[PDB]
Amino acid sequence: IQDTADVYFKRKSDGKLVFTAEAQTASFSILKSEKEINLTVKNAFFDLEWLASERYEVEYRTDIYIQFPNVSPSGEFEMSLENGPEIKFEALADTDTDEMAVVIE
Amino acid sequence: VIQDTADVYFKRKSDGKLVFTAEAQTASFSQYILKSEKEINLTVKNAFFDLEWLASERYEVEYRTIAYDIYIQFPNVSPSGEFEMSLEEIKFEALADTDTDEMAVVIE
Amino acid sequence: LDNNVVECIKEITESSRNGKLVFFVGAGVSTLSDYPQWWRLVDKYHEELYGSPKKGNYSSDEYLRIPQIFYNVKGEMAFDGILKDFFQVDKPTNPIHDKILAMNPAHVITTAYDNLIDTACWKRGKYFSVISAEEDVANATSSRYLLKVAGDFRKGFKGENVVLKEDDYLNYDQNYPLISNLMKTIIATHTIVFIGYGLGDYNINMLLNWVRKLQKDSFHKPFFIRTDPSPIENETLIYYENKGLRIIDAASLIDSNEYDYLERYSAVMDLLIESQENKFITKDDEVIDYIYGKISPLFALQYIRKIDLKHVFEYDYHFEVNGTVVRHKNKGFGYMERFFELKESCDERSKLSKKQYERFNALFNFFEKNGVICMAKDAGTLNTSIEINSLAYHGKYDVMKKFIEEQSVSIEDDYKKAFFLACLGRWEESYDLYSNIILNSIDESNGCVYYLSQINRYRIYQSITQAVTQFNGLGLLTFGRHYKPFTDEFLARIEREMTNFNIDDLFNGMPFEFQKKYKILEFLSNQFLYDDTVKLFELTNKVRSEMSEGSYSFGMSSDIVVLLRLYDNLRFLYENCLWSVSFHEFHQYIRNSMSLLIEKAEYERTRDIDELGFSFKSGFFMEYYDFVNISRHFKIDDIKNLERS
Amino acid sequence: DNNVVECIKEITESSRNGKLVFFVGAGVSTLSDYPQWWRLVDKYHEELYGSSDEYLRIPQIFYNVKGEMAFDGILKDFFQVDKPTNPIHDKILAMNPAHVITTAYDNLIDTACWKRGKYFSVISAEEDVANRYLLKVAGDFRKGFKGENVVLKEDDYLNYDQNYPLISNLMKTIIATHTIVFIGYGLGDYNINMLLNWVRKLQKDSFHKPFFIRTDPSPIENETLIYYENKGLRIIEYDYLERYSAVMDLLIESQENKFITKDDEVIDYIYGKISPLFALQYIRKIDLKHVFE
Repeated sequence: IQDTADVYFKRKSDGKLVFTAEAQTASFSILKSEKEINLTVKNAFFDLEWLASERYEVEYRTDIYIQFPNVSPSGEFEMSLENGPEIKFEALADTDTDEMAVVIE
Repeated sequence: VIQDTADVYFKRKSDGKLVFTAEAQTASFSQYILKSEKEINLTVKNAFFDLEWLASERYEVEYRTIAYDIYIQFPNVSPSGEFEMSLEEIKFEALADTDTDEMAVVIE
Repeated sequence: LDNNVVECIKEITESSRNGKLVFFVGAGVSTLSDYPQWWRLVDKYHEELYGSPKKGNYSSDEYLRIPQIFYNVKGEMAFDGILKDFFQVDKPTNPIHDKILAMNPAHVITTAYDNLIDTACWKRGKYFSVISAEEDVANATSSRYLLKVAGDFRKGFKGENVVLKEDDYLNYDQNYPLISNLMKTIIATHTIVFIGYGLGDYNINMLLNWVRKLQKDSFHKPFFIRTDPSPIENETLIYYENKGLRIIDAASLIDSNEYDYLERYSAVMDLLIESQENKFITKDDEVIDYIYGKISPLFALQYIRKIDLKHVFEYDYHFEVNGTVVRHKNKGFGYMERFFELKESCDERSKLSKKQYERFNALFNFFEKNGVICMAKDAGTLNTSIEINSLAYHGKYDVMKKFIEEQSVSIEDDYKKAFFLACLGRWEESYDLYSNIILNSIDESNGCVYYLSQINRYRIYQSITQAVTQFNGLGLLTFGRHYKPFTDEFLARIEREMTNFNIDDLFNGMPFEFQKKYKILEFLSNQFLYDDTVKLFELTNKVRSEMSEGSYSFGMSSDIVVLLRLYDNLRFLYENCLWSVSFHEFHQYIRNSMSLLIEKAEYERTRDIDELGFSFKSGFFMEYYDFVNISRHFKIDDIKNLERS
Repeated sequence: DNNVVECIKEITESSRNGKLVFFVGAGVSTLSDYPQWWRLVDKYHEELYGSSDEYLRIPQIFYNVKGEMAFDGILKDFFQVDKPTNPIHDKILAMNPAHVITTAYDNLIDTACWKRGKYFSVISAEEDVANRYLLKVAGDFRKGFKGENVVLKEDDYLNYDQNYPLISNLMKTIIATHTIVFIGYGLGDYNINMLLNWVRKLQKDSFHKPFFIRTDPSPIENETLIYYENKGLRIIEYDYLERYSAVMDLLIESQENKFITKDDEVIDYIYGKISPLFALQYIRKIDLKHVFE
C-alpha cells in the first residue's frame, strides 16, 4: 500500500487528455452540508496537439483510483522577480448529477 | 494613568552603592501548607555602568514611573550572565530570601 | 564549420568571461548605419577642386592627395563649410552596436568620426570614459575606456579636432603620443578583436606589424572577421597567419549578395552570441573530460551542499536537496542525462579510455559521497541518510586534545587542528596557527585553504573582539572580578593586521582562474545564511498555512525539505571546518527549523482523520543527531515554550 | 603644509577611485634592512684593481675581465639573505596600491602583499605581460642568479628600449593614467626623470604634477624648489621610518573631525553631505547609517 499518485486532467467533449502530473496538496472544508475541495498540483507538461465553455474531469491513480468529473482551473496571476510552475484548480457542483466521489479499490 | 516608560536604578546592599541605571523593556511574572512558586524576570537595555564602582554578592532593583509617583523595589536579585557572540541588553531574575520571602515593594 | 575557428571562438569566449577582450571597430559600421561615406566626400572634394568630378579615377593616392589640394588651394574655411554641409546629419544606430557591446568589453577603440558608439554605450547602461584628445586622459574617470583614434566633432567642426590629412598622420607621433601609448598598452594586455574594415587601414596594419616585430609569438594573434563576400585567398590567409592574424570569413558561414554584409555582420557575431561550450561537445569521452575539467579541482573540500551545484553548471539544471536533477536551461546536448545513461550501461562504460574510465569511477565515488542520485524522472524512492565524521560534532574533547598534541605534517591537517584549537578555546594560538598556515600556503598552488584560513582569521578576530568587549562590561558584574585572560599586544597586532580589512573583497582577492574555477564558493563572501534564512522563513509561512486547515502534502512534504536543508547546511559547515558555526544567527536558524519540525510532529499526531486519511504512519523519530542539535543550539526559555506547546 | 594636505586629499580620492599607484625606490628595503649596493660597488673597487660613470663601468670591466661566474658568485652571497617586512609596507597596503614599480631585487614586498588577501601579478620578464600588476622595472632573481636577468651595467640602460619595450610602455601608461607617488627614490634614476621631462614636453597642462617624496635631511633650497617646479614634483636621514610613518599617519587617518571645530563650517559640511538627497522625494531612516559611515 503506497502513497505516490499520478493525476490526469482531461476534457469531456472528446475524452481527450489535457495534461498529466503529480499530486501535491488537497484542501477540504433537511439540513445542508457545506464542504469544498480544492487541489494544488506541481509542474507538468501540456498537450502539444491541444493547440489546434466546457467541462473537465480529473483522475488520480496510486489499485486505488480517485476520480471526479466536476473541476474548473483557477490560474492566479504571479509576479516573480527571481523567476528560474504551479497548477491550481477547484471542484464544481451541479444540481441533478451532483457527484464528485468516484473511487476504485 | 501610566506613561509605561519606567526607569530602573540598580544598586548593591553594601553601602547602598548604585551599580548602574537603565530602563526595562520586558518583565515576566509567572507561577495543609499551601506551596506556590512565583518567578520574576527582567530585561533592560545597554545600561550606564558606573566607573566609580570599577574602582557571591547581593543586589537590589528599583523601578520608578509616574501614574496620574509609583515606585517598585526588589530587594534581592541576581544578574545571571549570558555570553553570546555574533557579527557586526542585560537580563535579571529574582531571588527570594528564606528568612522573609517578600519580593515586591510598592510606594504609591 | 572549421575547428580552428571553433577554438578561436573558445579563446574569445574565455577572454570575454575573463573580461579581458577589447573590440576594435573600423569604418564598416558607418556603412551599416547609412552614415555619409568618406569616398563620396572625396568625390565632393574632387568636383569642387577640379571644377568637375569627371571619372575621378579615385585611387589610394587620390584618397591622400585631394584634401591636401583643397587645404592649400581653397584654404581652410571651405573645408569647414563642406564639413558642416556633409557631417551634420543624424540617424539612429543599428543592432550591430548593441551586439558588439553585449560581449562586455573592458575598453572599446574606434576609428569612425561619428558618435553612434557612445550613444549605444549609454543605451547599454554602463558608462565609458571618452578619450578622444590628449587632454582627455587627464580627466579619465572610469577604468572602462572609450579610446578614439580619428577624433570626433564634439570639439566643434574645426580642422584640429578632425584628422584626415596625410601630414596629420605624419605629425600623429607627436600629436597624440599618449593615445598611441594607450593603444599599445591595450593591444599588449588585452585580446583585441578587429572589425569594421576591409584590410585597407594600412597605417594601423603597419602598427600591427610593429607590435609583431616587437613581441613575436608572445603577442597574441588578433582576430578579424572578413566581411568581403568573395571567397578568401587562402594563401593570403596563410600570409596573414605569417603576419600573425586570425581571420574568419563571413562567406565561410553564409554568403548572399554583397550588401547583405550587414546581415553577415550580425550572423557570425550571432554565432558568437549563443556560442556554448556544450554545443560542440558531441562525444562521450569529451563529456567525461569536460566534466573532469569542470569538477575535479573541487576535490579539496569535505562536503558541499547540493544547492550550491547550480552555480557550477550555469543554472542549466536544478539540483534539489533530495539528489535529483531537473533540466532547466540546458538547451544543447543532454550531457548530464547522457552521463547517467553511461552510468546505466557497463557496456558503454567499457567503451572509453581506461584512464577516462577510472576518472568516471572516481567521479562516481564523488557523486555517491555527495549523494547525487539520478534525474527526477529516473529516480523512484529515496532514503534519508545521515552521516557526520566530525570529531567536534560528537564532542570527543579529550580525543581532540590528543589529536592537537599529535604530530602536525599536512597543512590540511593543520587547518583541521586550528579549527579544533578554536573549538577548544585556544583562540590566540589558533590565530597564530592560521597565520602560519597562510605563510606556508603563500605559494602552495591551491588558494582554497588560503580562502578558508582568511575567513576563519577574520571571524576569530571578531570573536576575540566581541569577547573582550563583553569581558569589559557585565562580566565584571557577574564574576566580581575583571578576570581578563588577554593582553593588548596581540590585540593591537590584530588591530593593525585587520585594519581596512573587508570581507567581500576576498572573493575578488583570489586570481581570475580561481574565480572561474571556484565561483561556487561565493557563499562564504558577511551575510551568512541570509538567503537560507529567507527560504526558511517562506517555508515557515507555507508550513503554518497548511497547518491552519486540512491538507494532504502528497509525495514530497515540506518537513522533508526543512530537515534535508538543515542537515545539508550543518554537514557542509561542520565537515569543511568553518568556525562560523559558533555564531548566534546560526543558532537562531537551528532554533526556528527544529521548532517548526516539532510543531509539525504535534500537528500530525493531533489532527482529525477524514476518509482520505483513511484512504491514505509517518511519525517523527528523534535521533542522536537530533539530540546533539537540541543540546547545541537552544536556550532554556525556548524549550520551556516547546514544553508549553 | 597645505600642499601636503592637498596631496592627502588627492591621494585618498585616487585610492577611492583606483587612480593611485605608489612608486617604490630602494630605501623601503633599508626600512626592513637589506644589503646595500654601494658596499658591493666598493667591493668591486677593491677586487678589480687587485664616479657615476664608474658605478657601472667598474662592473663592466668586472664582467669583461673577471667574467660572469665571479658576478654570479658575488651576487649569490649578496642577495640570498632573508628579512621580514616593515609596517611601511602595511601602510602602503592600507593605502591600497593599484600597481607596484620598483628596482630593488628583493621580493619581500611581494610576500608582504600576499600577507594581505589581494593578488598581484609579477611582471619582470618580457613574457610576463602575455599572461593588480607588480612591475619589476629592473627585474629580479626569480629565474636564476644570472646577470642578464637584472640590470648591472651601462649597456643595460643603453639597450633598455629594445630589451624591455612593453615594460616601459605600460609604465608610461600607468604614469599617465594614475596619480603617482614616488617613495624610496634616492635621486639616482636620472633617466626616469629625463623620460618624465620628455613626457612633460608631451603633456604640458594636463601633466598632473605627481608628487615625489624627497625627505632629504637638509631643507629644500630655493634652486631645488624651482627645479622641482621645472620637474613637476611636489615635495614630501636615519629616521626615515619615523618621518614616513608621520606623513602616512596623516595620509591614512584623514579625519573630517580635524575640520569640525566651529559651528558654522559643519553646517556647510552636513549640507554637503545631504546635498543630492534633495533630488529624491523620500528616504529611509536606516539609509542614513550609510551616509555618515
